Amino acid sequence: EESRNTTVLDTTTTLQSSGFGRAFFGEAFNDLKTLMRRYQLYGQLLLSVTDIDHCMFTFPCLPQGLALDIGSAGSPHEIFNRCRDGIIPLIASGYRFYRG
Amino acid sequence: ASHIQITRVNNVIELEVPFYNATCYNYLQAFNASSAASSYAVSLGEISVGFQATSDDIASIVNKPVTIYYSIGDGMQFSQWVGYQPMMILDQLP
Amino acid sequence: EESRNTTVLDTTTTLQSSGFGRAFFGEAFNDLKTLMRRYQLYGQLLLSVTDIDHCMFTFPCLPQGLALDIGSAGSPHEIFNRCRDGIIPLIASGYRFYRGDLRYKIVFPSNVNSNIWVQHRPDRRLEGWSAAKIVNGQGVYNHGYASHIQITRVNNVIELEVPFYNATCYNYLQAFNASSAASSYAVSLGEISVGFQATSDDIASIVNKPVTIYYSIGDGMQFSQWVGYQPMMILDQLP
Amino acid sequence: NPSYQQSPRHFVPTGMHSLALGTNLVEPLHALRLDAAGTTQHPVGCAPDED
Amino acid sequence: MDNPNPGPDGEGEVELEKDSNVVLTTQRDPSTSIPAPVSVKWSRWTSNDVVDDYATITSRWYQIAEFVWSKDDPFDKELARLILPRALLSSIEANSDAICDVPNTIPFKVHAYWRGDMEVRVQINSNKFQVGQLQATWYYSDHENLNISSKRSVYGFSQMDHALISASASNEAKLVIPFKHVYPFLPTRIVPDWTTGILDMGALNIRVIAPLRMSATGPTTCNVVVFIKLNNSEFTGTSSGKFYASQI
Amino acid sequence: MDNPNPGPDGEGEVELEKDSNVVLTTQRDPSTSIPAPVSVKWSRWTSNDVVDDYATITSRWYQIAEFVWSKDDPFDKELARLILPRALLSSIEANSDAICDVPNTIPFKVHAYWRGDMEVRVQINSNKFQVGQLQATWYYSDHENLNISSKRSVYGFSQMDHALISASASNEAKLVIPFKHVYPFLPTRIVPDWTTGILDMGALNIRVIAPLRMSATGPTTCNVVVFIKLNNSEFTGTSSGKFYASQI
Amino acid sequence: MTVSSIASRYGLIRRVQWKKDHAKGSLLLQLDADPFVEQRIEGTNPISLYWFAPVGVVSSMFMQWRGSLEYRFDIIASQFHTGRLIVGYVPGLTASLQLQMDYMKLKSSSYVVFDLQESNSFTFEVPYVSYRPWWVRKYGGNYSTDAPSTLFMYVQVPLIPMEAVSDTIDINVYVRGGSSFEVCVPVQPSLGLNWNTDFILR
Repeated sequence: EESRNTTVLDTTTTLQSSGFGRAFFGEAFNDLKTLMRRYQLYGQLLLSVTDIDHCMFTFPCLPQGLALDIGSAGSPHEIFNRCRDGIIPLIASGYRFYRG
Repeated sequence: ASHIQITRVNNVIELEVPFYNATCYNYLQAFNASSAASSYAVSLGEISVGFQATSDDIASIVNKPVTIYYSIGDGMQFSQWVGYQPMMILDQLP
Repeated sequence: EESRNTTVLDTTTTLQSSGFGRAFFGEAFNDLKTLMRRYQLYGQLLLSVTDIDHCMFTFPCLPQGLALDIGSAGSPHEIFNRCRDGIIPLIASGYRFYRGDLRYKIVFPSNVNSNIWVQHRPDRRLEGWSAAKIVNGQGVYNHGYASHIQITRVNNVIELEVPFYNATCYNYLQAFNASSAASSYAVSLGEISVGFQATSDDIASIVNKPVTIYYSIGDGMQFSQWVGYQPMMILDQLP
Repeated sequence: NPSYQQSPRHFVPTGMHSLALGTNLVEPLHALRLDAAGTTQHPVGCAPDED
Repeated sequence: MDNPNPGPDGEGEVELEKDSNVVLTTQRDPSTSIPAPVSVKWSRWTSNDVVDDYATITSRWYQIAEFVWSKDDPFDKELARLILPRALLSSIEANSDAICDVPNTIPFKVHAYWRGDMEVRVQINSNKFQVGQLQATWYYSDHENLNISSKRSVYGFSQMDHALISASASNEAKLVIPFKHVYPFLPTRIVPDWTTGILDMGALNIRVIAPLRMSATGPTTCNVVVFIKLNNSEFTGTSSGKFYASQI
Repeated sequence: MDNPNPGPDGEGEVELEKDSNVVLTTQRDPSTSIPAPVSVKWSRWTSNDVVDDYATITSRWYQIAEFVWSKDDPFDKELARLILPRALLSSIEANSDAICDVPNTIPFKVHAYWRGDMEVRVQINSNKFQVGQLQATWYYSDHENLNISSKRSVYGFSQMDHALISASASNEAKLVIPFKHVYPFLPTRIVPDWTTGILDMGALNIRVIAPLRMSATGPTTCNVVVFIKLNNSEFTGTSSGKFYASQI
Repeated sequence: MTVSSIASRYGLIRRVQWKKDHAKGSLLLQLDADPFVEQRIEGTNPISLYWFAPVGVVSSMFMQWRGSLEYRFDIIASQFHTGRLIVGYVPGLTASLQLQMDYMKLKSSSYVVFDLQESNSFTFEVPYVSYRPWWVRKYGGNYSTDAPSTLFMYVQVPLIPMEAVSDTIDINVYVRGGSSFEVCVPVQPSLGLNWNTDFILR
C-alpha cells in the first residue's frame, strides 16, 4: 500500500500547529479549493482581423489550462514562454476528473 | 446562453460557465481524442467572443491584447487522485 | 533610568485637559496610529518607456519611506527636494520594528486608457537601501501571486491592501544596509509591480506622464520597539 | 465563494449633489478632518448667544 | 534618621545577586532600565529537536569587557560597542583560547540556535571625588542600520531608555535585555540562509555623557567592568562542534 | 501460532529505544545483564558547587567502537577492551578533533568530576547463516588489578554476569552498568590527588566464546557496533576547559 | 482537495544502489531536508524534466513551508540480508559545510540507526529545526535559498548477505509531508508542466 507506515523512528517533539498560517496571517491555506479561485491568466491573443456577428475569437472552456501558446520564434508571449502554466493546471495535473 | 458587455461603460465581462455536460464528470489531463464521444468529456463548452464593429472601425481594433482569466468558483470537485507528471524547474531556464 | 523623576519643583496649577483637541475640534489626536492612516505621498515617477505583460515599474513595498529620489540637478521632484519625507517615516524613524499591513491607492494619469495589472510579490527580497526605490522572470507578469486589474477607462486609481506575508515576528524599519543574507527578507512586505497592457503604438502616448503612489498603514500596523529620533533638518532654513 | 447571481440595481449617475437643499438632508462630503465622526464643538466659554 | 555608625564592618549594607555559582556584590543600588517586556519562549513554533536550557551553566555571569576610562577621553567618546551575543564569544577568543574552555558558552559550541534574555551589570569603581556620568544603552540590531553612525551619540541614545552610570556615587547599571529580533532564534554558526553578521542581537554601547573632572592631583583613570547573564536562554539544533567557525 | 505473513513491511515488529534526539532500532530482543543495582545520587555528601545533569545532551547514544570481526580471529581473542568513561573521549580523539566538537561530552570539557550510570548496546549485524558467539562483560576497575592478564579469558568472565551476542540470531546486548567505584566521583582531568589512570571506571571487554564458522563461500567478516548512553549522570566542579588534558 | 491530503502521500524520489563492498563510512545520499527533492530524468531535451514528490509539487505553489517531513525508507531485502544504517539529520548546513561529512560528525546531531534484520521498512520523521518559523521556497521564479537542514544516510554496519542471496540491495526513499506539514503564502509556481516542453530563447 502507498501511504502505509511500518516503523516510525521519530526523533521530534511536538511542533506547534499554526493552522496553515492562521496563527500568523489571520487566514487559512489548508484547503486548496479556495486557493483555486484566485484568478489566473488563461490565454492571451493579439487581434488580427483579416460582419457584425462574426465571432472574433473562440476558445474551448476548460479548467485544464489550454494548449500553451508560446508564440513564434520572434515574439513569444513572454509569460507563456518564461513562466510556465501557473497554478490551476499545476493542481489539475494532480487529478483526473473534475465536476464544476 | 449569451451576454453583451458594453465596452464604453466597463471593458470587462465577468462570466459563470456552468456544468452542462451529460457526464458524471469530465476529463482533466491532456486529451488525445481517443474515442469519438469521449470528445464531449473535456470542455464545459465553447465560448466565442465577438465584437460588433463595422469594417471601418475594426481596423482600430487590430493587434490589441485581449487577456482572459479564469477560476473555478464554488462548484469544482476534482475527484480522482493521480500523481504529478515530470516538472521543469523555472530558475534553470536560460 | 531614562524617565525617572527625582525632585519635581512644579510651580503650575491644574491646566484643563482638552483631551487632545477633543474639547475644541470634536476629535482626538492622542493616538498616533490613527494619524498614521492619513495618506502620504510615497513616490513619484515619470514614465520613460524605452510586450503587454512587461512590468512598467516595480517598487518594494515598505512603510519606512523609500530611498528618497530628489532627481537630477536639472529637474528635481520639487516636493522631495523641498518638503522632506513627510509624516510616516518621521514616525518610523522613531521605532525599530513594525508588524502590519499597508494600503496604496496608486493614482494613474488620465490620458492613458489601457487596463492596468498590479502584482504583489512577497518572494522578492530587498537587497539594501541602495535601489530600494521605484524601478522603471521579474520583468513580466506572473501567474500565481496576488493580482488586481484596475480599468483605467472607469477610474484610474487602484486601492490596494498589502498584507503581512513574512516569516518573521516583525520586520526592520530604519535604513537597511543588507547586513545578513537572509535579513534581507525582513524589510519589505513584498515587491509590487505595476504594469500597463498597452501595445507599442499606444505606449508612446504614455511616456512622461506622472504616476503618483500614496500609502498608509491600515488597522494592523504595530510599531514595537522604541528607538529615539535621528538628527533632523529644519525645513525653513532650506535656501 | 457563492456566486451572487441576482440582477443588481439599475440607476442613474449624476455629477453633483443638490445646492439649494439645506435643511432635512444628510449631505455626504469628502471631509478634510482626521476623525470621521468629528464635529466642530463649542466650549463652555464659546457659547453662541445669537441664534 | 541618617545615623552613621561606621566600624570594622563598614557602615553600608551589602546587596547580592547570587546565581549558579557566581556571586557578585554591589554596595550601590542599580539603575535598572528595561527596554521591553519579558518574551514568550518560542520553542513550540520552530523546533522539533530537543530544546534544553542549561540554567546551571548558562545563567552564570561572565566578565566580557573591562576598560580604563581616563579623563582625557572627550565628551562624546565611544567606550565599548559590545555586541552582546558576539562579544561574549569574541572576548573568550580575546583570551586566546577556544569557546569550549569556558563553562558559560559550551552550548554555543554544540547547539546551533540560541534564544534568550540577557542581563547586563556594568559595574564601575570610580572614586567618590570623581565627577562624570556614562550611559549604558541597548540598541536592537545595530549592524542592520546604515544611518546609525549619524545616530551614535548621547543626544540620540538618551531618547530611548537607558541606564546611567554616575562616577560620583559609583553607580551600578543593571540592564534587562530581552530577546527581540526579526527572527525568533539567533544562529550561532554558519547557517544556510545567512552567514554574514552571525549571532547579532544588537549593541550595548556606552557613550560618555560628561567626562571625568578632577583636581590636578586627582585619580585620572577609572576602571569599568561589564558582566552578562544569559538567564532565560534556550538552544536548539544539536550539531557537531566542527561546524562552529571562529567569530569575527 | 507461528503464522508467517511477510510482506513489503517485512514480518517482524520493530522495537525502539528513543532518547533525546537519537533513536536506534533493534529487530532482535536484547540479552540484558545488570551487574549491580541502581546507585544513589551521592551529590549531597561531597559537592557544594552547582551539580546539574544534562539529560538533553548527555543521555544521547554515541557510537564508540565499530570493528570488523573475521572468522580468522582465534578462540579466545580480544576484540575491544573499551574503558567506558575513557573510550567515549578517546574515540572522539580518534576522530581527530577535540572533545568540544561532540554534544555528548562537552560537560566533560567544562565540569571536572563525573558520576553516573552507563548503558551499553552492542549491536551486531551477522548473517543468519553465520555461527559464532561473543560475550560482553563489564569488569570494575581493570587497571587496578595486576593478575587480570591471567584472568582475561572467557573462562573467567563467564562466571560474573555478562551478555551474550550470538551471531546466529544476530543477538543484541543491552548492558546496564551502574556507577560503582572506590570513590563516589570519577575525575575527568588532571586532579590534585591522582593524575595517572584518569576517568577509569573499568573495562567493557568483548572476548570471543566461539568464532565464526561458515562454508567456503560464506560471508567472512561481521561488523560489530558499540553504543553508550550516560543516563543518570551528574557533574560537579565547574572549571576552565584549558585544564582538560587530552586523554591517553 | 487539501494540502494536508496531497502532502500526505508518499512519492518515490530517491533510490540507493547499496552494494556489499561499501565501508562503514560510505555515503548513500545527502539529499536536502525540504519538500523540493530532486530526481533527474535521463533525457536529451534542452530542459531536463524532474520528478518531484507530491509534497514538493504542492509546496512549489507556496512561498513558505514549515513542518516535519516523513521519509519512508523501503529497503528491499530478504530476511537473510543483515545491514544497519544511520539515517541522520544535520540542522543548518551551507554549501561549504555540505562536505567534510562522515557518520562520526553526524552522530553529534539527531540521528537514527536502523537495524535491517527482519523488517525492511521504516519512516524517519525529519525534524523542522530552523531559526525562522516558516521557510522560504528553494527555487522560486526565474530569479535560490537552500534547505534549512540536510539529511544524510550512511552505512553504519556494512551489508552481510548469505552466500545464497544477492550482493546488492536497493533502497527506495519515499518523501511525504508529515503530520504537521503546512504551507502558507501562494506565489508564482517554481514548477511548470511537461505538456508543452517547447521553450523559445529570445
